[PDB]
Amino acid sequence: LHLIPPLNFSMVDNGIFRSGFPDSANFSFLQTLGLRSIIYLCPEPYPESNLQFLKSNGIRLFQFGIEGNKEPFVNIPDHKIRMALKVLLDEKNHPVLIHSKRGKHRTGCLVGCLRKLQKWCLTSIFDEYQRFAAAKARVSDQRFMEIFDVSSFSHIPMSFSCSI
Repeated sequence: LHLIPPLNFSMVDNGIFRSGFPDSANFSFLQTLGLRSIIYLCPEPYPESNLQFLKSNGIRLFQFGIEGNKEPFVNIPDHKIRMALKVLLDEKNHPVLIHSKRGKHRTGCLVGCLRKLQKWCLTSIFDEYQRFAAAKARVSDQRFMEIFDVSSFSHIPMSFSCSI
């Protein structure tokens, strides 16, 4: 039994995955996903180990650096989540792994905003967010999803989804 998914790994939808920061012990597992893209939500430069894996495997890196603040000093930039959603909604980029450091907060917000576009009720979105964030669930992350304006996205169709 040799495959090690990255921290807090899960399948979000057809072609869409979420996790925390992969390390070299996770690379054999990530190869099984046939990734085209990574959406990386931290500002820090990608380590050389991770860069060599991306290059070797023909994976494109999309970096939308969101500062990692703890409650009650969380202030998620709307523009970075919007730019990341535009990448996520283009099926040419699939399969895509979304990751941050822990796969709980920045990752959880992007996934929750996707669920809002998929017409999930807020309590269902928050329950999924909480399943990953567990004892580190942030009310501010859920408030961000509560007020995120989906108006600019209404036209973008999601025929990729398992949910039509």
